[PDB]
Amino acid sequence: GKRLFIIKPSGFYDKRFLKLLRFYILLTGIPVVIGITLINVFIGEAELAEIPEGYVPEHWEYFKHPISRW
Amino acid sequence: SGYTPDEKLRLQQLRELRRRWLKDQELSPREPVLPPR
Repeated sequence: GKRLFIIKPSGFYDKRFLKLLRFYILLTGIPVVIGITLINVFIGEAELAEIPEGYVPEHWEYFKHPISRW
Repeated sequence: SGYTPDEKLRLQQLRELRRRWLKDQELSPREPVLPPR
């Protein structure tokens, strides 16, 4: 009993902006995180090895992560 | 001394309007009408 109306400013637009920001961040954040996990698990990182004699590497063969090499 | 009769009349009318406004701030039993979540 005795419930009073609480006058507050319109909180609809601020919540709408926060929901839109979260949705549009996550829309590419979730696939990128999933793809990074799948790159790390299945492709994996490179292993340091000495250069074979007479062989010159490409300029992208000096990096460890697959994404950095790409 | 106390209020003038005009001050008394204005205070009475303002108090009546204030009490009506404060009564109108109460909530109906059906409010708030929550949407089906």
